[PDB]
Amino acid sequence: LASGTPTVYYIRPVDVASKDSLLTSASLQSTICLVGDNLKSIKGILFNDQAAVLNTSYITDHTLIVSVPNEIPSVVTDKMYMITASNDTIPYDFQVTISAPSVVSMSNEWAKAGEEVTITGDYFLDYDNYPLEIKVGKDYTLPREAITSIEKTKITFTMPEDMPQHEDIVVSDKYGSTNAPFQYMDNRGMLFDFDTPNSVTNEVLGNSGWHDRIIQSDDTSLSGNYMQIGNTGVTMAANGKWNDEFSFEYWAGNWANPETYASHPRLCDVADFSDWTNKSLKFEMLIPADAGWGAGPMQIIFGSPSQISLGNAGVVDVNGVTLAGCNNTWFHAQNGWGRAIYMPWYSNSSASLYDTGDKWVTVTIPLSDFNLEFDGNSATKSFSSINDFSSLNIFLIKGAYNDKSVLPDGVECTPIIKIDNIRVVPNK
Ligand SMILES: [Mg+2]
Repeated sequence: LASGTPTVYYIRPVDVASKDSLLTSASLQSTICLVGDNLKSIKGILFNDQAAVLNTSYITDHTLIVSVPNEIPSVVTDKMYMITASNDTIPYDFQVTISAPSVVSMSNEWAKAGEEVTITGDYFLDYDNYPLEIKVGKDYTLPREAITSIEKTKITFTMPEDMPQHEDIVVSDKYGSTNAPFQYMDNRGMLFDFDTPNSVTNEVLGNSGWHDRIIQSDDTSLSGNYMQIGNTGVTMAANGKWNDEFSFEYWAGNWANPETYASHPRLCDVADFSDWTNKSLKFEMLIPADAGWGAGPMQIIFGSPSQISLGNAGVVDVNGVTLAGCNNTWFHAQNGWGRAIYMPWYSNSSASLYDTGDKWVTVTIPLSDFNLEFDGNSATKSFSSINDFSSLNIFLIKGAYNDKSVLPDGVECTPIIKIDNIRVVPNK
């Protein structure tokens, strides 16, 4: 309608109670107001390469109100292009604020040199004028040649031989830097690597209960010894029936009276479980392709010395706790006790054989998700103290309280689950 070249003196927000009186940037879908003259000479507006929608009814010759498009720009120039009726382009420098990268998981936090590693998250956006980078520590930057592909949710790279271990990992791009919730060869909050003696009793923790599991190392090892649940040809029923062949048990204590925990210490003394709601249980896991896991949910149960211990019942420890002794009722006592139940073989109301292609993958289970009970219903008693992380059970079983079960059946299988590097780590 109007004539002349549009100008913009400044950009202000559109709502009344705004903190800002002027904007040099704006998020997606943000409604902004241009303050210039001859603004009705504007026929189109593009933010970067994204065209905006102009409502003629709210465009005076001194104010134009437009909302930033929702789509992420593919080529970012930090300019808003105003197009006149004659298709002339008038650029006004203006940045479209995009969320910083979010880092959630790494495929194998213990990946060896040469292995294909994928980092899963969101807002991994790579541009020519501003490349995304992975920085480990303070002096190392991941070479771009190691990176094979970058998608919005996944970054894929080939692990160099010399990436710094046990250091912070930062994913940075044009829109900011964010620390990864993991480290390379992460050993923080280390509980069972089955190789290194623990810091308190100078013992390499392993079996400490009734049903001892395989702990060995061979050509399939990720790092030294691993712990194995199941074996070749050992059948797991589709209904997840009780079978101690799929139970790993570490019970604190070693038949001492009084129980000093001089042997088999409490897990809460081996690693720090304070502020557990902001922490997660992590471990690396291998399931052979020929030994898929398709039935029997994995119940990971932490317990206090009041519930379970390696010894006789009635013994008191150096903490005044009356030990429960050896038992297998504490994790199914119908008392609302919370435990995590991991079941990747159950995907969208249907059960299938889950394996991991004979590779080691890192599994993250936040301690806040230990809120189920043996039957699968929501747990009524949460964690109350760090003392509740003294013993650990890993049991592949579908529980059924009072002949009723909420967890689902699977398919009959012969699963082999190799586990190493059981640790507890901060969520961030
Ligand atoms: Mg190991």
